Amino acid sequence: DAEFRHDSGYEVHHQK
Repeated sequence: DAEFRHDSGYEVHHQK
């Protein structure tokens, strides 16, 4: 769970 949230967070934080 946390891993996915963190990954998605980092990813989306960058690319937008």
